[PDB]
Amino acid sequence: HMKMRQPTPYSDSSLNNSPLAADGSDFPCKLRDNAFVPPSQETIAQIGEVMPLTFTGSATHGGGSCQVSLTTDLKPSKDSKWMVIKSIEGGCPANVDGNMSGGADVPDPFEFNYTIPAGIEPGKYTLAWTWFNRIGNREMYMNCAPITVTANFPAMFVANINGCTTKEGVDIRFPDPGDVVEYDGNPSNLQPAGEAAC
Ligand SMILES: *[C@@H]1O[C@H](CO)[C@@H](O)[C@H](O)[C@H]1NC(C)=O
Ligand SMILES: O=C1O[C@H]([C@@H](O)CO)C(O)=C1O
Ligand SMILES: [Cu+2]
Repeated sequence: HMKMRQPTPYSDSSLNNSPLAADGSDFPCKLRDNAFVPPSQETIAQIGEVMPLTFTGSATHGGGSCQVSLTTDLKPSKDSKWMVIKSIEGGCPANVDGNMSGGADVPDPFEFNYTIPAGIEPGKYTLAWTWFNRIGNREMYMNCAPITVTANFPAMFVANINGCTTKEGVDIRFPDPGDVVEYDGNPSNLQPAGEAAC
């Protein structure tokens, strides 16, 4: 149970910590009433700028693995096409063995980053954070935020809301993580070589 803090998600005041519905019904972005209201301040990401990726919550579930992905859709739906710009395998959204202290609203001390790469054209996008928790029930977490990019990619990995089911206890390694892959966890938790993520 975690949520993205930066970049600021759409409709943050109605955005909760819960994972996506196991049946896929609220993929993408936790579909719900008025799900796609932009925050007041525009999140501007210059190409090549190191941008913050930060979280709120203490129920870190031993970490896991995350992606950062972009779509041109400003009201994403099941038909939205996503472009992965970063994969974090292990240690996301925290490199601890279980949960942390603080409440549902605590700023997560473990912080991350992403950079818009050279192949993304300037324009408005939705950015998604997705997270596959290491410990606990097999879930997929997802929050979405508008960003404006100012002056060839894998499709998003989707699991646990379909037939692809991940293995409990491991930091998964995405089949097609892209050219920007970061390992932020303990090597002993990385999914063993030769096992598929599903
Ligand atoms: C982004 O975060 C990763 C993981 O902590 C770190 O290795 C890297 O140095 C960070 N980038 C910058 C520019 O600080
Ligand atoms: O509505 C918008 O207009 C500009 C657009 O030019 C961005 O590509 C901007 O920053 C918005 O949020
Ligand atoms: Cu949880």
